[PDB]
Formats: sequence, C-alpha cells, structure tokens
Amino acid sequence: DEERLAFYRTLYRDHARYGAALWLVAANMASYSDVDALVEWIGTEQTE
Amino acid sequence: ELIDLVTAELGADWPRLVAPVFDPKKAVVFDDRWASAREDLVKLWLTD
Amino acid sequence: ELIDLVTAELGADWPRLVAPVFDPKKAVVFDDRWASAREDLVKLWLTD
Repeated sequence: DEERLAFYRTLYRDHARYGAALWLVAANMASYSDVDALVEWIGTEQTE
Repeated sequence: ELIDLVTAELGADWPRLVAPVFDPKKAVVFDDRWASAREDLVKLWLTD
Repeated sequence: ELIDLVTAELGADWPRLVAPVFDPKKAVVFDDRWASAREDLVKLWLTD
C-alpha cells in the first residue's frame, strides 16, 4: 500500500549505489501456490 | 461437512490465513538512481 | 475454489487421510480369563 510503498522508495533512494535494483512483490509466505508462482515469476520473463 | 471438517482439523480462519495474494501485475521496480542523484546534488547546495 | 485450495496447499488426498474413524459403539472388551483358563486346563490333559 501507500505507506510501505513510500517506505521502500525512500529506502532505495537513501541506500542505493552503483547499479542496484530493488523489485518488490506482494506474496504470502504461507501458500505453496504463491511460492510456486513466485519462483515461476523469478524464472521466466514477464512481458506485458 | 467439508468446511466443518477443516474447522475441526485445522482452524476456523484457515482459508483467510492461507489465501493466495500474489499477482504479477502488481510488481514494483525501483531502478532509478540517476534522477535521485541529480536531486541530491541540488539539495546539497540547499543545505548550509 | 476451496477444494483446489486444499489441493494446492495440503494435498489431493487430504480428506481421506484426515477423515475421522472413531465411534464408541465399536469398542471391544476382552476381560474373560476364567473361561479360557478352564479350556486351557482341558487341553493340558489333551497334550501328552
């Protein structure tokens, strides 16, 4: 949401350096469906 | 029968504790450093 | 939705692995020793 989005954005703009990138996803860590979808997302690409 | 089976075995709030959250359209990328670098160059001039 | 939720999280055969078996009408009591004692007295005479 808005609070956490502002938090992670200020975290990046404070502590970032050379070629650093931060990706941010919403995933429940108590669901095997979410763990499988998360590893598929980190695996194959996403082209919208 | 199935829902009070799950209520007796696991818990009453099991589907909301286990419900999937992940969706690949909501991923957020934070890889802008040159722009925040230029703005930080400005506010270094503004600070005394 | 709920059954394939349970299929993705726990397993396909979860209700038959977890299904209740107990029923108090099917309890079996084995407290007869005097009768089997008398029959064993007989078969001690039958054995040589």
